[PDB]
Amino acid sequence: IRRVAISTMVQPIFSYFIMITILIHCIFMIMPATQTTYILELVFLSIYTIEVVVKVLARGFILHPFAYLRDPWNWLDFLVTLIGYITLVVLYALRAFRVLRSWRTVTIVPGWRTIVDALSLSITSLKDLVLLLLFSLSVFALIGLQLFMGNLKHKCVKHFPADGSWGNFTDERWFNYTSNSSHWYIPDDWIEYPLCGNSSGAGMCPPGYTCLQGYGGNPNYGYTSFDTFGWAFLSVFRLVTLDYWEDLYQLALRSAGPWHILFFIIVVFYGTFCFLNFILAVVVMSYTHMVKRADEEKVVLSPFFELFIAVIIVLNITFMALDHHDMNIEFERILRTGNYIFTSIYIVEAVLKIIALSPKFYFKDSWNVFDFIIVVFAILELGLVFRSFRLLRVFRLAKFWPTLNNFMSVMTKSYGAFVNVMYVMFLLLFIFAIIGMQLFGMNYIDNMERFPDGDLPRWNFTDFLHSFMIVFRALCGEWIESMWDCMLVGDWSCIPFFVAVFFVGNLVILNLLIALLLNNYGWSNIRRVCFLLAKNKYFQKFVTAVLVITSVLLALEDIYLPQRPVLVNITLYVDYVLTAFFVIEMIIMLFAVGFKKYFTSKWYWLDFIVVVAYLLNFVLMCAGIEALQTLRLLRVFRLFRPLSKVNGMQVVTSTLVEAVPHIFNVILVGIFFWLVFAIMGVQLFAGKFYKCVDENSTVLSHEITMDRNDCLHENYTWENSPMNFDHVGNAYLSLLQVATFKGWLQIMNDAIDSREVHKQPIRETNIYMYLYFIFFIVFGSFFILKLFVCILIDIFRQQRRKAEGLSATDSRTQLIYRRAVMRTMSAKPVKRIPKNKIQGCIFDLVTNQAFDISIMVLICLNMVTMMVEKEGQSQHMTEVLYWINVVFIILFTGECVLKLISLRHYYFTVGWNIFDFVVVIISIVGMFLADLIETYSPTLFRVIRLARIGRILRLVKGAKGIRLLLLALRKALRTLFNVSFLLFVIMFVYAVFGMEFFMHIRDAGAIDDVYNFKTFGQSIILLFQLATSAGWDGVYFAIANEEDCRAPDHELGYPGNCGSRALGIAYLVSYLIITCLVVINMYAAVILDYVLEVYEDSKEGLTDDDYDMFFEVW
Ligand SMILES: CN(C)[C@H]1C[C@@H](c2cccc(C(F)(F)F)c2)CC[C@@H]1Nc1cc(F)c(S(=O)(=O)Nc2ccncn2)cc1Cl
Ligand SMILES: CC(C)CCC[C@@H](C)[C@H]1CC[C@H]2[C@@H]3CC=C4C[C@@H](OC(=O)CCC(=O)O)CC[C@]4(C)[C@H]3CC[C@]12C
Ligand SMILES: *[C@@H]1O[C@H](CO)[C@@H](O)[C@H](O)[C@H]1NC(C)=O
Ligand SMILES: *[C@@H]1O[C@H](CO)[C@@H](O)[C@H](O)[C@H]1NC(C)=O
Repeated sequence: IRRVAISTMVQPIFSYFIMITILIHCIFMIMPATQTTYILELVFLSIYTIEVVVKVLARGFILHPFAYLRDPWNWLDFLVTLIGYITLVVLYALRAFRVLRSWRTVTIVPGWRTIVDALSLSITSLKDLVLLLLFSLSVFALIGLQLFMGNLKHKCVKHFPADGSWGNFTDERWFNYTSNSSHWYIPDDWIEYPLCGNSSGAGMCPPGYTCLQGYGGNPNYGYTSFDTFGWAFLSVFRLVTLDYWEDLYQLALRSAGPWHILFFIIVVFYGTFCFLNFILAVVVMSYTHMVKRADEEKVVLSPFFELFIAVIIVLNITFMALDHHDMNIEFERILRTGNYIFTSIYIVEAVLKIIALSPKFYFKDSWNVFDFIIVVFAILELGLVFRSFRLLRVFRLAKFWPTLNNFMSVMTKSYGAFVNVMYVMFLLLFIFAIIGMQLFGMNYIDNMERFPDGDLPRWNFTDFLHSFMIVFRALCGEWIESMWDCMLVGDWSCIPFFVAVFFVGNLVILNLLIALLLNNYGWSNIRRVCFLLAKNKYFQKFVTAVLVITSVLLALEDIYLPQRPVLVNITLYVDYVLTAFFVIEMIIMLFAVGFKKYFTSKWYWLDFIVVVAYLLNFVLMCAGIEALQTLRLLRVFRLFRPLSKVNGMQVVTSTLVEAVPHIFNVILVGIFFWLVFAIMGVQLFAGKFYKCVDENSTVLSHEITMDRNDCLHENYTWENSPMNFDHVGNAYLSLLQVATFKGWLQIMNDAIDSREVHKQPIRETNIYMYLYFIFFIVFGSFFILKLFVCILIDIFRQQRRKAEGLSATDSRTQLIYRRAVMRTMSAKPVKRIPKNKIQGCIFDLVTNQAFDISIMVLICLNMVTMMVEKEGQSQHMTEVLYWINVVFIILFTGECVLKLISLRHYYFTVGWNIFDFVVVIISIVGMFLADLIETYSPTLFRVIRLARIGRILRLVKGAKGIRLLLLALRKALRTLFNVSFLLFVIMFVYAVFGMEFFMHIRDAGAIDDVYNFKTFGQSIILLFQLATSAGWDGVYFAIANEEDCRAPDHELGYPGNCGSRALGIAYLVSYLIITCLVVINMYAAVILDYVLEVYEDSKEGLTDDDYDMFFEVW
C-alpha cells in the first residue's frame, strides 16, 4: 500500500497525466456548458480524488513534518477538490474558483522558480506599503469629503415662471416645480446633466436658469461623488491610479472653481509620482534579489553586393509602405512592377549565394536560411492570402542596422524570463476571466434593461472572449467603467474583483516586466571692462530678473488683451525696450568673451537666435508689417540658463542630457516596429471604416442600408471615421492612440465591425481582430514604451554617484560601509533631568509608553469620528460631531500642557514635540475662527476647516516601515522639487505657445467654454491634465479640425476659428514625448534610487535608528 503509493507518486508519468488532465479541463472550461461537460467534470473530479488519495497514503495527512498538507500546492489541490465535491452534493459562487487549479500549469515552463519566488517576495514585502497606502488614502478622502461634499449635485434649474402657468407663487409650489426633472437644463442627446457653480471661473448657466444644489443624483449612476467617506475613498483611489481621472477632474473644477486644482496637484504628486514608484522599487528589489541568488547558485561575397542588397531592401520597404486606399491605376502599376523586380532580384540573390557558397555552408547560417524562407514565400505568393508574409522582408534590415541587431541580440539572450513572465500574465488573465464570467455572466443578460438603451454594452462577461478582453482592459489600467457597469447590473462583489485585478495585473506583473527590462537592458580696456561687468554677480541677477519679468508680462496676453489699451501699450513699449536690451547684452557678451568662444556655445547660439528674431521683428515693424508673434514669443527660451543654475538642478539636467542619445535610439527602434505594425494595419483595415449615417450622427442598421449604393440612394451620408488606417500616417497616429490607451475604444470598435469595402459595418462581425491589437499592445506598450524609465533610472544612478563625489569603480558593499563610517562620525547624546515630587511623578507618568499608546488610540477614535461625517446629515449630528471634536481638542491640549510641565524647557529638543505644539496652536485657533467665519463664504469656511487634518497627521509617529519610507521621501524631496519646477517651466512655455496657436478654435471635442486656451489659467489647467496623456485624443480632435471652419478676415479683423492639423499634431506629439515619456519618468528614477539606498542601509548595513539605539544605553 505505502510502497505502491510512493512508487506511483515518484513516477513522472503521474504528474504528466495530471497536468494533461488539467489542461483539457481548462480547455473545456472555455466552451459553454452542456450535458457532456457534466460527465467530463465528474471524470476529472474522480481523477483528482485518486491523485489526492495516492498522495495522502504515500505521505500522511498533517501529523508529521513532511505530510501531505505541509505544502501550499497540496493545500490548494485539497481545497479545490473539496469545493468540487460540495458543489456536486448541492452556492453557485464557489464553483467559479475551480479554475485556481490551473495555476499549477505555471510549473511547466522551465525557470519558473525565479519568477514565482520574486512574485511571492514582492507580495510579502508590500506589507509595509499597504498601511501607508491606507493612511494616505484615508487622509486624502477626508480632505476631498471636506472640500467637494455635495458639489456634484449642482444642476441648472429653470426659473419659476411669472406668467402664472404653474399658479401663484408658494414655497411648496416652488419646491414642486424645481424638483421636476423636466425643468433641469440638459443639451439634447446628452446622458448627464451639466454641472454649474457661482464661483468665478466655474460653469455658467444659460439665461433663465439658476444653479441649485441637492437635486437629482450624482454622475455615473451615482457612483462618482464625495458625499460619504466610502465614495470619497473610491474617488481618491481612482485619482491616484489615474483611471479615467480627467472626467472627475473636469467635473470638480466645473462645480467648485479652478483654484481647487491645487487639491488635484497634491494627490497626483504624492499618490502617483511617489507611492506607485515605491511599489515599483519593491518589485525591482525582489526580482534583483532572486536573480542574484539564482546566478550565485549556478562578386556576391563582397561588401558592395551587401550594400546593394541593403539599398534594395530599403527601397522595397518604402514601396511597401507607400500602399494606401483608393490607389490610381498608375500607382498600382508602379508598385506591382517594383514588387516583381524585387522578387526577381531576391531569387537571383538566392541562386548566386547557393552557387558561390557551398549549399551546406549556405544553410549553416541562420540569415541565409531566413532569406531562403523569404524567397519561398515570395515565390508562393506570386504564384497564387500570403501577402502578409512580405513583412518578414522588413526584418532583414536588422542585419545591416547595428542598433536593431543589438536590440534583437539582447532580446534573444534572455528569452526565458520574458516567456515565463508573459505566461504568468496570460494565466492570471485566464483565471480572472473565468472567475468573472462565472460571477457576472447572468447579471448582464437578466438586468439588461437597466442599461441606458436596454442594449448589451460592448464590454461584458457574457462569454469567455469578452471576459478575457475585459480583464485585459483592466490590466491595461482601465477598470472603473467596467466596475460601474457591474454595479449597475450586479452588486458590491464587483468592487473587490476589478480592484484586485488592478493590483496583481498592473502594479505587480507589469512592474515585474519593467524590472526584467531594467535588469536586461542596462580696445584692451574695453574688453577688460566688459569682462568685469560680465562676470559680476549683480549684472547676472539683473538680467535674470528682467527675463523673469518679461516672461510674466508674456503670460498676460490673453483673449481679453485687445480690450485693455494700457496693457497693450505696456507690452509694445516693453518689446521696444527689450530689443535694445538684447542688442546691448549681445554686444557686451561679444566684447567680453570673444567671437570664437561666443559662437562655440549652444546657449550663446540660443541668445543669438533670440537677438536675430527680435531684430527681424523690429525691421518688420519699421517697414509697417505686423510683427511675427512667434518670433517675439521666442524670448521665453532664455529662462533655461537661470533654471539650470538653480541649486540642486545640475543632476537632473545632466541626466537628461546624457539620456538624450539613448532616447533617440529607442525612438528609432519604436518607429521601426510601429512601421511594421502600421503596414499590417493598413493591409487589414484600409478603407473599411466607412459607414452610413443620417442627419444626426447615428449609425444606421445594416438591414435598411446594405452597402454604399443603398446609402446614397436614400440620400444618407457615407462617412469615414476620423481615426483610420487609410495610409501609413493615419496608421501611425491610430497606433499612437492605441498605445497610450486614449481613444482606443472607438478604434477597435470600428475594427471589429469592419467588413468588405463598400459594405455597412455590423456589430462584432470581426471579433477576433482584437488579437491584432493585443499583440501590438504587448510589443508596443509593455516593452518599447518602458525602456525610457529604465534608461532614466540607470543614467540618474550614475549621475547621482558622480554628484556626491563617489568613485564609479567602487562596489556596493564599499559604498555601504563608507556611508556607515560617515554616519558614525557624527553623533552626540543628551539626557533630561527628572523633575518637585508632584512634577517628578508627572514626568514619570508621561514618560511611560502606555501614555503614547493611549494618545494613539484617541487619535484613531477622533479620525473615525471624522469619518462619520456625511452629506445631508441633520443639524443635530453635525453639532454633536463638532462637540466631540472640541472634547478631543481639549484632551490633546491637556496632554500638551502636561508634557510641557513635565519636560519644562526640554520639550523643544525633539522636533516632533514642536510639531505637536504647532498643531495644538493651529487647532485651538482655527476651531474658534471657524465659528466667526460661519456666522458671518462656504468655500472659505471649508478651506480654513482643513486645519483639523494636523491633529490626525500625528498617527504616523511611532511606525518603523512608514518611518523608513518617509526618510527616503525626505531625502528625495529636493530632487523631486527640482523636477517639478522643470516640469512647470515646460508647461509654462507650452501654455504660452498653445494660447498663441489655438485661442480662437470653435468649441468641439474636449474644448468648451470652461476648458480652452483662451487664458493662461485655462491653458495651464489643460496642460496639467495632458501631462499624464489623459484625454489628449479629445484635445487633438478639437485643435486639429479643419472642416466647417470659417477662414480669418484680416480686413474685418476677425481672427478666425479654424484649426490646423499639422500644427496640432506637432504640438501634442512633442508635448507627449517631452512630458509623459521623459520628464514624468524622472520621478520614478529618483524615487527608486533613494528607496533602494535606504533599504540597503537597513538590511546590509547600519541605519540612524541603530545609532540611536546604541546611544540610548550610553
Ligand atoms: C460646536 N460649536 C458650537 C463650536 C463650539 C465653540 C466653543 C465655544 C465656547 C466654548 C468652547 C469650549 F468650551 F470648548 F472652550 C467652544 C468652538 C468651536 C465649535 N465649532 C467647531 C468645532 C470643531 F471642532 C470644528 S472642526 O471638526 O473642523 N475642528 C477644527 C476646525 C478648525 N481647525 C482645527 N480644528 C469646527 C467647528 Cl465650526
Ligand atoms: C514651484 C512649483 C513646485 C509649484 C508651482 C506653483 C503652482 C501651484 C501655481 C503656479 C501658477 C498658479 C496658477 C496661476 C493661475 C491660476 C488661475 C486661477 O483662477 C483664476 O484665474 C481665477 C479667476 C477666475 O477664474 O475668474 C486659479 C489658480 C491658478 C490655476 C493658479 C493655481 C496655482 C498655480 C498652478
Ligand atoms: C413635470 O412636469 C411635466 C409637465 O407638466 C409633467 O407632465 C410631469 O408629470 C412633471 N413631473 C412629475 C414628477 O410630476
Ligand atoms: C408636483 O405636484 C403634483 C401635485 O400637484 C405631484 O403629484 C408631483 O409629485 C409634484 N412634483 C414633484 C414632487 O416633483
